[PDB]
Amino acid sequence: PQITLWKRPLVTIKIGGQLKEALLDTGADDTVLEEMNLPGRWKPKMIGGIGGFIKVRQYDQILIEICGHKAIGTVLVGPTPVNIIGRNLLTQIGCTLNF
Amino acid sequence: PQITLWKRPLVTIKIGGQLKEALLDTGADDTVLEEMNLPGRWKPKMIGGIGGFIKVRQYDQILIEICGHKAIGTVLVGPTPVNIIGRNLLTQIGCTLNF
Ligand SMILES: CCC(CC)CN(C[C@@H](O)[C@H](Cc1ccccc1)NC(=O)O[C@H]1CO[C@H]2OCC[C@H]21)S(=O)(=O)c1ccc([C@H](O)CO)cc1
Repeated sequence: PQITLWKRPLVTIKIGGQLKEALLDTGADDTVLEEMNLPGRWKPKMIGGIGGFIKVRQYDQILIEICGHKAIGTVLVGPTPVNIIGRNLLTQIGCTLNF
Repeated sequence: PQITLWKRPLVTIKIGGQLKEALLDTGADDTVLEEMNLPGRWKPKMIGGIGGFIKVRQYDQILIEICGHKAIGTVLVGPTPVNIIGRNLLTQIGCTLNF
């Protein structure tokens, strides 16, 4: 589909057997999701934006479904105010900017 | 143009007569640029990111050219980690997400 940007580009995603709302964010290299208790091993990481840094947990090879498009990649879990779908997964679903 | 997301969507912008590089950021409501000198008056404003809130200078009705497309809107100036073009201007240049 085509998503205009009058409002936030929020879409439903499926991760860890759960449905969630997340931004399609071309400004994020990686995917950052709100706190959730995923199984498996992880690595600590700190990520910075406006206001400073937050501590997150890096999970690798996580399966996410975005608007029925399947993708698998790194997911960072931490106290983010919004679920953020970054470029590492946007490319996998064939997402582009156009103007 | 059509922009793939295997690299950061960085573009050249023209603001206040000066060229700069900025990131097309669909996850940003607003446009925020690093500290710079801009003509005209401004108002103190607050904006929040992934790591908290910062103080910015709000310039309204500013001429800004993005990858050859002209826009006139609000530009926030403050300690953002990188220059970001937000939806308030992406809409003006007719930018959409497509997959
Ligand atoms: C300048 C920050 C960007 C460029 C460095 C990167 N950011 C993504 C932007 O899209 C954020 C997304 C966001 C939306 C709402 C609340 C919190 C975050 N938008 C945003 O700050 O917009 C400003 C302005 O407009 C206003 O509307 C929204 C809030 C206000 S990030 O989240 O901080 C992030 C950092 C590092 C990674 C690495 O890849 C991981 O390793 C991945 C993501």
